[PDB]
Amino acid sequence: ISKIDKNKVRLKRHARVRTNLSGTAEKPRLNVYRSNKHIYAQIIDDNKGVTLAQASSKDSDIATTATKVELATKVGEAIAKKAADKGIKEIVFDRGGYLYHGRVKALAEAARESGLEF
Amino acid sequence: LKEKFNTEVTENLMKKFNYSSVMEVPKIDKIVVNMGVGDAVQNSKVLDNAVEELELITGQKPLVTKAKKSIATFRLREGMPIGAKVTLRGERMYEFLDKLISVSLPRVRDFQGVSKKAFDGRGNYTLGVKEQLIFPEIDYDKVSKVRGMDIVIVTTANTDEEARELLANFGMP
Amino acid sequence: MKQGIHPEYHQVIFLDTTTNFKFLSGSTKTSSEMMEWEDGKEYPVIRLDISSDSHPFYT
Amino acid sequence: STKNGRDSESKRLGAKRADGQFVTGGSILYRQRGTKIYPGENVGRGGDDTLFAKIDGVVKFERKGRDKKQVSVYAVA
Amino acid sequence: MLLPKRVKYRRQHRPKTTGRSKGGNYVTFGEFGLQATTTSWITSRQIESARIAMTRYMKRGGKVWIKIFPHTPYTKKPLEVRMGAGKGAVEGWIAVVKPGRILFEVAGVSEEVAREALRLASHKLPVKTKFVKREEL
Amino acid sequence: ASLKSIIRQGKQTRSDLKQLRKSGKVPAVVYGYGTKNVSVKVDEVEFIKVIREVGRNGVIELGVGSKTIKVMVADYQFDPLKNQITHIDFLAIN
Amino acid sequence: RVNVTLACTECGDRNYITTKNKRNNPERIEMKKYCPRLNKYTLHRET
RNA sequence: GAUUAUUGGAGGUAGAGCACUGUUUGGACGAGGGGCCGGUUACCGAAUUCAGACAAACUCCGAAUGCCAAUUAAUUUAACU
RNA sequence: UGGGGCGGUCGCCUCCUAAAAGGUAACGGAGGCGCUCAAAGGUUCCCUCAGAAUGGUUGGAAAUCAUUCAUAGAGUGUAAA
RNA sequence: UCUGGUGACUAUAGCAAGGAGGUCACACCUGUUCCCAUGCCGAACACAGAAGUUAAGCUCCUUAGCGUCGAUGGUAGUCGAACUUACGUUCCGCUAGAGUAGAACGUUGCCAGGC
Repeated sequence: ISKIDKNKVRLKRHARVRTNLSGTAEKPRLNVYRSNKHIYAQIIDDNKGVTLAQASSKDSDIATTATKVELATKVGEAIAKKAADKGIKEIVFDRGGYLYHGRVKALAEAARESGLEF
Repeated sequence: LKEKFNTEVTENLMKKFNYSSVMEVPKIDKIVVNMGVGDAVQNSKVLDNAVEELELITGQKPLVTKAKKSIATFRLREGMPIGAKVTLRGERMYEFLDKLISVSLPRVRDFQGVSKKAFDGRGNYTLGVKEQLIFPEIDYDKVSKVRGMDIVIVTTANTDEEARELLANFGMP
Repeated sequence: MKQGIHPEYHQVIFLDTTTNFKFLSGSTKTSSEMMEWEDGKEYPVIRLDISSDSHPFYT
Repeated sequence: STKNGRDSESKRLGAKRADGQFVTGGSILYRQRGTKIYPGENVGRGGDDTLFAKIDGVVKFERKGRDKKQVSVYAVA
Repeated sequence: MLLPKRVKYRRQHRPKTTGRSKGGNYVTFGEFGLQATTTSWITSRQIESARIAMTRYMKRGGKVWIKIFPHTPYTKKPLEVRMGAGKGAVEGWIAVVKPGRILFEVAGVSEEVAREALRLASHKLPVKTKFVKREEL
Repeated sequence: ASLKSIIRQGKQTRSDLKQLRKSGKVPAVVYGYGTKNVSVKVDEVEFIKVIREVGRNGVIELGVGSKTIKVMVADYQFDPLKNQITHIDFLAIN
Repeated sequence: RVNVTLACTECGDRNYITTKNKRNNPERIEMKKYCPRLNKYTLHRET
C-alpha cells in the first residue's frame, strides 16, 4: 500500500478546473488555497499573470481562535475590503481543487456578502 | 484491546528492528473479506443469503461486486452479481480480529494453521478460510450451503518478514 | 455510518474463563446474565469456549 | 470477378488559411477529424471539429505543448 | 519452403529494386559469408536449393545461417488470360536483395571448405556474389 | 603511432570528396578535449599500417598542422562493397 | 423505432416531431417544450 | 491579375530511415502442459536480454511543391468583372 | 465491359494506391452503411486505465479479491482513419 | 527576501539512487459531536482538534544511473543541369535519419509574510 498525498491530487483537479477560468482585469480570478490550519486568498489577473490583493488566515489583522470557518469568514471579509478600493466588480471565484463546501464556501459567501459582484 | 498492539509497537518491533522514530512502525490498514461466486443462476437467493451471512459476520453491509467482463468458459455477462465484500478499517477491524484469532485455530483443527508464508513480499497475506470459526452469533441453524472466505491483511509493512513480526501478535507461523 | 442497513453489532461480553477477552461485539444478545463492569456490562453470551485454553497449536 | 470497387468522395480537409494572412470574423481555418490542431486565442471549434475564427485578425499557428499544435487569431490592425 | 505463417495482406505491391542495401551488410554470425553484388528477387526455392547444395558438401560439419527471408508474396495469373479482372492468386514468396547484402553465413569449418560450399551455393542463385570474411580494422 | 594529417580547408564539395577518395586519402574529423573540431584528411595505407600495429583500440600521436595529438579511433564509416574506409573519427583523449 | 408527434394542449399546433422505439417506451411520452404561440414552455404530449 | 528573392506557417509529404507501436523473421535465456512420479527431461507455448523486413494499408524527420506576408526589387498593360 | 456474351455492377462512408497542401484512374488492394439511443442527450458538477506478474476459498492456471508497475496498449453503440 | 501561494517556458525541467532537515510555514497525526460523506468502510471527501512526528510526502545538497536534449564531420535521399534512360554515371545546390563527442539534476514573472 501507499498513501497518496492530497496536494498533488488537488493540483490535478485544479488544473482541470482552470481551463475556462481566467482573470481578465475586469473579472479577475479569486484563487483560494487552504492547507490544514489556515486559508489564503489571492486576486489575480491571469492575462498579465499579476496578483492584485491578498488576504490570509495567518495574517495578523485577522488571527484568533474561532473555527477555521469564522476565520474563513474573516478572510473573505478582509479580501473584499482590500479589493473594495478598486476593481470590486464582478470577479470569478476559483476554488482550486476544493469542494464548494465548508471553509471555502464560507469564505466565498463572506466575500459575496460584502460588495463583490460574483 | 487495541492497546496490546500499542505495546507490540515496541514489544517486538522497536526491539527487533529499532527504527529511528515511532512513526515508521508497520501497521495494518484494511481487511477485505471477498466472499465467492455463488453462481446466481438460481443462487441469487443464495447470493442474498450469503450476503446476509457476511452481514452476521461483520456489522457493515456488503458491497455486491458484479462480473467485470462477459467472458466465455462460464455463463456470465456484464452485471451478474458474483461477489461480495466488506472493507474493515478500525474498531471494526480490531474487534473483528481479536475475536477472530481467539476462535480461529480452535475451529480449524490444524497444527501450523495457515502457512509460514502465503505472502507477496509487501506484507500482504492472501489468506484462505473454510468458514467454520466464524458465525459465532448465529450458527449453522438456518443456512444450507457452507461457505469459504478469502481474507487478506494489508499493512503499512513493506516486507513479508515484518508481517511475520506483526504475526507474532497472536498468529499462526 | 449509514444508518439502517448495517447489522446491529454491540459490545456484548465475550468474557471466557480463559483470560476473559470481552472486547468483541455483534448481535448475539442473550439475557444479560453477567454484567461485568470492567468488561462489557452487556450480554455475556460468549462466556466460555476453547478460546484461550487449548489451541491446536497453543495448547 | 472481384469485390473491390468502392471508395468514398474525398472531403477537402486540411488548412484553409495561412499563417500570417488576415481573415475576417468568421472564417474557417482548418478542417479535420478530431483535433489535429487545437483552438487557441479567438479561435472556436466547430461541431464537426472545424476550427474557425471569432474576430478578424492575423492567424498564427503555434505549438501547444511538447507535441501539439494550436491556431490563434490576433486582433492587430 | 520458407514462408510466413500469416500475413496481413495477401496481395502486395512489388518491391523497388533500386538502391543499395539498407542493412545486414556485415558477417555477424559465422566466420564467412556470401555477399551479393547485383540486385534481384530471391524466391525461396532458390533459397532451398542453395541451402541444400551448401549443406551436403559440408557433410554436417559446421553451421549455416540464412540472413534472408522471403516475406513478400507474389501473384501471377495461372493460364494466360485476358488483361485485368483483378489480381491473381499468390504464387510464391520473395526477398529482395541489393548489392552489399550478405545472403548466407557459415562457421565451424575450414576456409577452403567454406569457399567451396559458398561457390556451390552461388551457382543456384540469380545474383552475382563474392565470398567475404569478418571485417576488422 | 605517428600518422600525418593535412587540414582540409572550408567547404569540400561532393566532387572533391570523391576525387580525394580516388587518391589514397580519407576524410576525417578530430574532436575531443584539448582541441576544437578540425576537418583533416589522412592517407589510407598509412592509417591501415598504424592500425595493424597499434590495435583497433589503440593510441595514435597524429600531427595536425603544428601540434601532435594523442588520439583514439572513435568510429569509422566503411564501404563494404569495395572495402575501403570512407570516413574516420578521431577522439582526443589526453 | 417510429416517429412521434408532440401536441400542445393550448398552442393548437403540432410543431415538434421526434422519434422513439416502442419496446423501450410503450406509453405516450411528454415533455416541456417552448411553444411560440403562448410564448412560454408548456406540456406537449405524444398523440 | 499577375509573373520572379528573403522571412513564416501548414502537410507531419514522401525518398530515406526505424520515436512507442501493430505485423512478419533468423537471436539466446529460466519457469508452465509435459517426459515421469505432484516435479525430475525433451519438445513445445509464453515470458525477459543480438541482428533483419513492412512500414502499400507506420512512427521521429524533413529535397522540391503549395498557401501567404511584405508600408520590401526586375516583368506584363495586361488583370479580374 | 482490355470485342460481345456469361459472370460481376447503379448510391453513400472509411482507409491504401495518391508522388509537403488539396485533387487524382483501373473489372486495382481491404472493410462497412441503408441505423441506433429516454439516456448512449444537456449540465453543475461530482467521482474517475486495463493487462502483466504477484498469491490466494473459489482457482478455467486467469472469472470476483489484494499489492506494484503498467497509455489510454484499456475503453469509446456501430467499419476504418 | 528565504520560503510558501500563483503564473510562463518543448523533461536541459522527468524517474532512480545517496545524504541532510523542521510551529512565519508544511504535512503526516487524533477523533466523529455537528455541515457533509462513502454504489460497504471518517480509506477518501467534510468538520472539530493539536497529544504525538520528520518515518513517509515536502524542501535542500550530491550523482549522468535510466530517460530527455544533442552538434561538427561524413553518408542515404533529392531540385536543377549534362551525359545517357545504365537495377546508372557525372556536375551543382539542399542537406537527413542513425550514431559519436558533448549538455543537463531547470531558468524566469507576480504576491505576502519572514526579513
